[PDB]
Amino acid sequence: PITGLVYDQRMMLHHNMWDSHHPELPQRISRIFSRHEELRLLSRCHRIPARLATEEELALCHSSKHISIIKSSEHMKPRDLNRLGDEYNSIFISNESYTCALLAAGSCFNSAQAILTGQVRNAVAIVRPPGHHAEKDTACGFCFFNTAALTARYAQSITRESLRVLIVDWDVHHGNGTQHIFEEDDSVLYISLHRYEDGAFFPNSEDANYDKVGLGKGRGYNVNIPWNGGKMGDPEYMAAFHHLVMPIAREFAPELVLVSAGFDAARGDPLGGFQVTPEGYAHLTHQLMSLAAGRVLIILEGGYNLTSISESMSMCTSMLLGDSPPSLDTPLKTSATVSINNVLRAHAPFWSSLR
Ligand SMILES: O=C(NO)c1ccc(CN(Cc2cccnc2)S(=O)(=O)c2cc(F)c(F)c(F)c2F)cc1
Ligand SMILES: [K+]
Ligand SMILES: [K+]
Ligand SMILES: [K+]
Ligand SMILES: [Zn+2]
Repeated sequence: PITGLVYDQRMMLHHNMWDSHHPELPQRISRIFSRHEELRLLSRCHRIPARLATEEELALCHSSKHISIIKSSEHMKPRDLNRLGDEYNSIFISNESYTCALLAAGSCFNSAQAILTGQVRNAVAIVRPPGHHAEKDTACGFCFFNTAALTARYAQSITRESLRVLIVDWDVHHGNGTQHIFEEDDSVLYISLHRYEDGAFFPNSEDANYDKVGLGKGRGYNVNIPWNGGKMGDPEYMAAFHHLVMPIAREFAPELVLVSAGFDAARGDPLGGFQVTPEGYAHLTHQLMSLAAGRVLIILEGGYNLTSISESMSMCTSMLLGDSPPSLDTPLKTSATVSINNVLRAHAPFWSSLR
């Protein structure tokens, strides 16, 4: 039983020309990689090569205009990179950004292919820039192309069009691009846990509330678990997994699980304000490994405390490799119970496991 790992230092080339201390740092991925070496997890994994996504693959989720504009940034002068970046919500661009975005997606395509051909049981993708804020038509929030959404469509393209893909997004932010891309789709179940604060937390949209359940044939296939008024941590994420994430996922019966694995809900993150521990992330991984015959791909999204994300993602890989889950600790916060109950009332009509 093999675990795959994809990492390519070329993804470090994407950088902020004017602010070498911008939190979406090149060393985010090299630090996670280094911690895998230190814990001697790297030699336990099979290395899956990176590759470039093709423009035809990008078109599975993105418009030709959006592809064309990001592609043109490779040849832009600094003044134009600044002006283009400023046209988006929270985006910086360098001449290498397009290439790195292509490498992040292609890395995940190769990992999903390795899983779906039975070459590996599961895999981890240490990639940047992130993806889940990227929309069909636009970049957003450090994301150029929606790597997890593209990977789900790539998976369907090499298997069957209706392959059931579950995307669990535990990044502290709502994946607005992933929700929108699949909102009318019953073949891709999107479940997000996120800090919400009644729409005030980035990305600042009420699209992230629990009452957005999907559209058309996708009604019931979009599950938003929004947190309000609390520094959430392990007890709250475990409760959400017990009452919502796992009963829904088991009923959906996915054939592949992608994790939009941002680590900005971790203790110590400068932006998320939450306190999920590396042991917490290990237990979330271990639970998801019970789905889809173990076919799980963990895709790095956000997370900006270099030490926290390195320890947190390494613990997820340890679980993928079959290691025993570590001990967990602290009472559950009642505001989390309020959120969980709101999602139960919104989704029990669609999911008999919640009744
Ligand atoms: O992908 C992400 N996470 O993983 C992610 C995506 C976007 C950002 C951008 N931020 C907003 C933010 C703030 C608080 C909590 N969350 C996110 S920002 O950096 O703070 C920022 C603040 C500004 F006031 C501003 F003008 C910016 F241009 C800007 F970028 C962060 C992370
Ligand atoms: K999320
Ligand atoms: K929406
Ligand atoms: K959906
Ligand atoms: Zn995030």
